[PDB]
Amino acid sequence: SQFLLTRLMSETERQSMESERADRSLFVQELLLSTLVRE
Amino acid sequence: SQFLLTRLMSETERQSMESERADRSLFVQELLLSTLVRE
Amino acid sequence: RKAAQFVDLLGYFSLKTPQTEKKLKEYSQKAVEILRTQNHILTNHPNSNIYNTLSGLVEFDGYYLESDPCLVCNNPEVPFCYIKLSSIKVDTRYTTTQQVVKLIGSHTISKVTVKIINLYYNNRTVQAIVEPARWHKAKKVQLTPGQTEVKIDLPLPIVASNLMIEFADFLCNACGFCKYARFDFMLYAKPCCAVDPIENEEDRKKAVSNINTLLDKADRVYHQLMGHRPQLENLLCKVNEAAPEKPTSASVNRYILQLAQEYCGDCKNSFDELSKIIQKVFASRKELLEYDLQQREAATKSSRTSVQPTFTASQYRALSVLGCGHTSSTKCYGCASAVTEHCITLLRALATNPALRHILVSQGLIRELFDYNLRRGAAAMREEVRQLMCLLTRDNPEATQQMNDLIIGKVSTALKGHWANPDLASSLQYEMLLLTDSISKEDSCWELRLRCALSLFLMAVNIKTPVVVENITLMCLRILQKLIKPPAPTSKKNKDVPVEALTTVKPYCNEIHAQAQLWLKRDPKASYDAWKKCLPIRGIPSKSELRHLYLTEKYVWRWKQFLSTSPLDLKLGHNNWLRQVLFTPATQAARQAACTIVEALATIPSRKQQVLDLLTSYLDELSIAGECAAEYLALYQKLITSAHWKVYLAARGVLPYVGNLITKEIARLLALEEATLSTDLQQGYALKSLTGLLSSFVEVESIKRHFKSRLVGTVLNGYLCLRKLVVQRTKLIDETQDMLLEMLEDMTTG
Amino acid sequence: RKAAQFVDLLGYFSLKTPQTEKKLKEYSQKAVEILRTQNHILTNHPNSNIYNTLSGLVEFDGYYLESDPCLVCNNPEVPFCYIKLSSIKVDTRYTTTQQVVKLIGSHTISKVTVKIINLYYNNRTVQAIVEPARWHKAKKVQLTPGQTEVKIDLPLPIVASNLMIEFADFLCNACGFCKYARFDFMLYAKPCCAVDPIENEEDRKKAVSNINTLLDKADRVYHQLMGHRPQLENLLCKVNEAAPEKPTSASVNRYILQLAQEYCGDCKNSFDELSKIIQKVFASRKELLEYDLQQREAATKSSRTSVQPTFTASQYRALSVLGCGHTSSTKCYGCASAVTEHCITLLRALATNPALRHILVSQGLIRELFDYNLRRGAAAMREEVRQLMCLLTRDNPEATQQMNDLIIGKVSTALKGHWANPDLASSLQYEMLLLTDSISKEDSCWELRLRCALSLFLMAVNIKTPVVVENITLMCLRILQKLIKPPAPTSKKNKDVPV
Ligand SMILES: [Zn+2]
Ligand SMILES: [Zn+2]
Repeated sequence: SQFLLTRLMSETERQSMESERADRSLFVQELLLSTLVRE
Repeated sequence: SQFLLTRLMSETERQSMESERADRSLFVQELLLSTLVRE
Repeated sequence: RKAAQFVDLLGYFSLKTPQTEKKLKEYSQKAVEILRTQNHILTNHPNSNIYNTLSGLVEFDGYYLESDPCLVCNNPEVPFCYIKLSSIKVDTRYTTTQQVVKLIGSHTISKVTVKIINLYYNNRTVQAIVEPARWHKAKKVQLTPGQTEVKIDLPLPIVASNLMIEFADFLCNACGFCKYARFDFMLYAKPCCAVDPIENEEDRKKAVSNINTLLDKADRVYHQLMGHRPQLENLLCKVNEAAPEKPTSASVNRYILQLAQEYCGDCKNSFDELSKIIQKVFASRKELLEYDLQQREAATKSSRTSVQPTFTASQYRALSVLGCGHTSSTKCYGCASAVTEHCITLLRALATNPALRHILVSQGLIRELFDYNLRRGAAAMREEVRQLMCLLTRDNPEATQQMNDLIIGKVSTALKGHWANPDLASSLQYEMLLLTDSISKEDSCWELRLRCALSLFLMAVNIKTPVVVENITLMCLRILQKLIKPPAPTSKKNKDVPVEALTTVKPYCNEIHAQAQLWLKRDPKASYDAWKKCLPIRGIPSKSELRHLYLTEKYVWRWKQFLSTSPLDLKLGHNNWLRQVLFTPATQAARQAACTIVEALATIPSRKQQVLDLLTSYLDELSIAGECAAEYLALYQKLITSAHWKVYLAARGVLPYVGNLITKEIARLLALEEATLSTDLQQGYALKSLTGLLSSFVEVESIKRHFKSRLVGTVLNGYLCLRKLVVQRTKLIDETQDMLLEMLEDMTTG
Repeated sequence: RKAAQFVDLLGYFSLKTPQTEKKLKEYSQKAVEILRTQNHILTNHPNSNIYNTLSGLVEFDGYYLESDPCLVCNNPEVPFCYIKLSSIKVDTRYTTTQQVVKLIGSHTISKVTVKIINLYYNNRTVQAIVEPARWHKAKKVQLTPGQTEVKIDLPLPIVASNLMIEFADFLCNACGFCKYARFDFMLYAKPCCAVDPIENEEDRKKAVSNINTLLDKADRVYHQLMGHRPQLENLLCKVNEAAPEKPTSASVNRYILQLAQEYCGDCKNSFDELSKIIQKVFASRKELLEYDLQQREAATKSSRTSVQPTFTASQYRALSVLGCGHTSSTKCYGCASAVTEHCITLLRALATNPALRHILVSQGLIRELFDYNLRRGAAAMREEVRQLMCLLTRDNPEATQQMNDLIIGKVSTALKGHWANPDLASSLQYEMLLLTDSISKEDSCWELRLRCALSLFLMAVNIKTPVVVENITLMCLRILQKLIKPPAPTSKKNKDVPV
């Protein structure tokens, strides 16, 4: 516990991060559906 | 011991085979010496 | 696995019957198609990963992770055994002249021996022993008066659950004690899976209820057994990582212990219980079906208009319950493995016909065997497949080339990324074993196999990693050693002469005609036959004749040189792979194999001089590789056992070389002693070896007389410096000091 | 392994001190060079194959197949323990007011608790207890009358083999029975490896002879220990084939059981005996050198013309026997492993500075970590190496592309020949674990990692082999599932609304 190197976020950035996570999720859903389209 | 498929040389060919073994041994000796020659 | 005798007969008949080539092609196509289908089934099996991982860690008999139980696999051949009647006895009753016994279950009795009579039996389960119409007679035996042992031999084994013994002609009704005699019973029996017979409607209803209960229990046990698979795959994933753990049967990895407990402990028990319940269900189904068929036939025979439909003998067996319990499940791992074994055996038998061999190799069998059956199955089948692959290439240059290409490609691809992963170098044992097996069997395609072995050797001789030295260079060195030193002759005319006197050609003294660089590139001008054509045959006199031979040889050689391929000169380079191999610390067997190789390379004095020159040049490696040189020295001291070689080496100036090496490493010893206090358990090995070598050089009289005036200074300086040692002293340094003092006193007597 | 605190402080100081870019470059080069050299030592080591294969089958503490014993690995920090005197008592004598006891060996006593005085000790081994000038006083104690337990404390621990207890102020001379009181003795001690001192010339000859005997015994045991290696190679080769054998602790493969017995049973015992003998030899050598140094200085001091050579404080420690037993062996597997661990820890500390991160990735650290330290060491070190590899690519598109190229190339090459060898698909767990770890942490290069995952998924989704499904497709499906369904929001205004 005495090791120094072992001991090596706001709310606005939290809402931004949540919205970005939702956007990335939607993009991945679209990407996955794009590979199931009939050729 | 009753299986049929498990139960599947003269002296002249014996000396022939021994001489051929000697020749192959000599050839391998020469071929191995040829890789140690100074470049 | 029941079809061993069938495939045996099939292979024998196919081999002994002479047949047209179209039929041979059809037979080969059939065998190969079955083999391919079984291989495809094996590699894609849902449990293939689990079994393949478990095979190398635990010892298991069967495959207990199968959804559909296989009748062939859970019904082995159980042999008859001698059982006491008391051991299976549960309930008994006695009367004036009869005895009634109930067993714990049903048994298939074959013979009854009584040691000091009418026998009845039945297969109806009752709870009360007390509970002439429900007994079946089995055998009536009369006894000679005064007889002591009787053997009631039943011609047909009886399936019985309750027995009765009645004394028809010559007992306590409460306790059964008899004062006339006391009887003991033996049975030649075994457990059997059978049910009570059905005779009326209520028995049929009870049978239906019993079968429903059995199906429920089987479903429960099956779900329990299948519930173990996720845990097994989790433990497999944790084992595959192979992360070291810190803490002699308990020192094994805890995950391996858990895997063994999970598979051989619980899955096995659940499989056995499921097998028993499945057998009971099958017996009940058979009994019910037989009763239903009998009732239907009795109902049909009552009508007169319908005529009884006759059946041929085979049709009766097909229709009756006789042909019902001999079929294997479709998705069965064990049965597919058995079919693969039978395919390998049949193909091995077939391949002894050269035409069939050619057709088989044209089908593409070598690659299928290489990809799939080299590494799958028991050790015996693996060696069997290696034998078959060697046999398929017995005298076919194209097949030999194809197999060599597969082996070389696999080894090269593994060796490319060996630096980043040692598993690649650790998973070539079967390829190298195949190469060893193919080479060890002499044929007319030996040159191609030797070329493959030598190419692999020269490619991987300079890699210092211990895994490559243990797994590639060692096998190639063993192959080379087997080829260099052929087995001793057994013929009567050659029972004494050595292998040196058997060659039909005599190599030139100062020239080497074999050229490995062009040979490895498949140059027809540097082939084995071309090389043999270049050497003079071994022949089976006055001064004039000797002179004539001298000038003829000299000027013929000059003429050949003027015309010129050019033979190589016997000038051995001082840096090669030989120094690397001779002193490798990865493994001692590689050093021993190289030592035998170079010992055999030195037979004719012209090559011996160069070999000794190179080995002398390797002298400075004693200090760096202290104990690892133990082999090399044992070769060197063997090669100079004769005096004239020692004198020749002295004439080249090795005594100052050895003296300088001794002085230098003695100075190193003094410098180390002055500074540090660490202990070295190999200290003084290089000193001891070098001083012993100098003693061996000196003992002969000519060199001792000549070379004393230059060596006394080094000897005395070394002796004094070693005497100065006080702390970094071991036994070897003491022996070196003694031997140096002995040399000092021997030198100064003149 | 002694240098944990040093590298801890070094990483902290390098991180806290703002420094120019040339110094940062020098520091990064030094660390990476040490890591590279240790990796090269470990891969080519003669015992590398044996230890690497044994790690995944048996559980062992140390590496017992080493030619030169390592003092650092042979002398761990043993603690003090409470030992009753009668447990180690061998010979005893009682007299009217004194008691003499001999122990089994030499012990380092720290404090003595006596339950219901003058304490003497010496470190000379004698065979007869009957056998004031050869005793050393330790502590003189006065007791209040009626005291029952006295805890005598020795400010400096004493290395003693024989003890003596005297009653200066207030027993049977035949049996030692005492009627007044009963005494029991406890020691705060631990075993010690030390030899008798040298005071004259005959003792020097005795020491020399004993050292020679110890060296002979050590040589014999060393040859016995090195004789086990070919058997280990034979068993290792038999294990590698992994041929099924037909017959729950005894249901394991018999070859693995034999390997465990050969390594953890006999090699361990031989190594322990060798370590004990080496420690005895070292102690005897140190005693002999100290006596020789004292004799030489006494001889030099008698001459008058020569001046005594003054030494500074560091020179005295360098010359004397104080700095003599703290060096590790040159070709030591355990010490090289420890140095690689320290390198990984220091580099993980260093990579948290973006400029140092760029310099480190410019040195070529990612490929060295990929080829060598992904699959070597304990589980914790492997996870730490994965963490460092992920951290080095936190916001570097080129580094992320390079790592993705390495992963994709290895997976594709393994999957090309998966039909003929299942281990190819079974030896990708660390690459896929690396990909999972990199994706799970959110950054600005998520698109490249997702592209790598999706490419690997579509490349191996149509393969029916169970090993590919369990080792490739399942991991990619889990990555895709994690990306599709992100964790529930934690912000107060989004605590209820869905994704
Ligand atoms: Zn089956
Ligand atoms: Zn160490």
